[PDB]
Amino acid sequence: GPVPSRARVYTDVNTHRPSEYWDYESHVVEWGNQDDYQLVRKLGRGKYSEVFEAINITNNEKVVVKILKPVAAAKIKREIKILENLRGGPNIITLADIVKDPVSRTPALVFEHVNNTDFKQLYQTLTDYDIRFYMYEILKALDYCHSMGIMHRDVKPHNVMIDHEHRKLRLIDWGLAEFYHPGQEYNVRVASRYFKGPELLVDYQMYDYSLDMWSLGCMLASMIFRKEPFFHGHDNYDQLVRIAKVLGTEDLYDYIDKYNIELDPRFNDILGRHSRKRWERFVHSENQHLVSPEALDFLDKLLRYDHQSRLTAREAMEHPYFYTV
Ligand SMILES: O=C(O)/C=C/c1ccc(O)cc1
Repeated sequence: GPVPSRARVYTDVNTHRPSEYWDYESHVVEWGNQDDYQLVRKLGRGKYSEVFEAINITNNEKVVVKILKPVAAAKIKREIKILENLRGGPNIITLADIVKDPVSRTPALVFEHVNNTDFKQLYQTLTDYDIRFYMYEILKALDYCHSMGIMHRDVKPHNVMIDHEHRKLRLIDWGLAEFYHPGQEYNVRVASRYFKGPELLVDYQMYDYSLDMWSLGCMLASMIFRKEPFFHGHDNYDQLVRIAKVLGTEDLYDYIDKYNIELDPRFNDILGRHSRKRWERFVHSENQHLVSPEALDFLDKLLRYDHQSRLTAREAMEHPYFYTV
């Protein structure tokens, strides 16, 4: 069957640490006072939760309350443990408290407040310098969680909270985050469609932190080319076809051959034959000021089929693209 794969960085961070750090199931949750928080307005609902803008009435400070919908016991424990392990880390959303919601009866996570400006209005405004700056801020969060044995698995614009006025950035929603264990097979049903790495799209289960780097490359390509999303698939199968019309089919077949992966036969009548496109093909008069040889070289090293051949978050911070910043 498929050839096994290992991360080329932070491979053994979890195996050396004690069981308490990564075994979230055995984690004991130290509850806080639900009454300390007063719900002001609903900010959004999600697939697994409802997010509220709130006020901690002890210190009169704005907070964010994330009330978890009844989904699974294990997922909830995992999110708490990952947030507690990454608390204080560069650009990681700070878990201020864990209270039990009186209505829902499920736990409600309390976070610090970040004055985010809508990505739809923010992506249409970023300068070349800002893309670089914010990309470097995301990279700090990605290298920190990866160094700590954690892969986010849901990197997208909506999971990046930007206080553009204070030039603050937070990587949020660690609900899909998982502990990396070498050789462990994971669920390919992670991340949002447009940011799904080819490993997810081909059903390759032995993936790692490099999955976050492909997702970051998708975000980069959307920002520098002013094309939202960059790879616009109608479904999970058309998603792979979208990647293939840019990266080519030969490198896709080379990748599936390397890991001895069997592609779903449904791809035979839709995948076609595609040559790899040169990046300057997506450059035009409305995005050219955001594009540079450094931007294209950096993007080219993120958007690789082979999860093993992608830049790691630390190498990505070393890129000439970040010299200006
Ligand atoms: O961790 C999370 O899922 C949510 C954190 C968050 C913080 C500020 C917001 O405006 C929205 C969500």
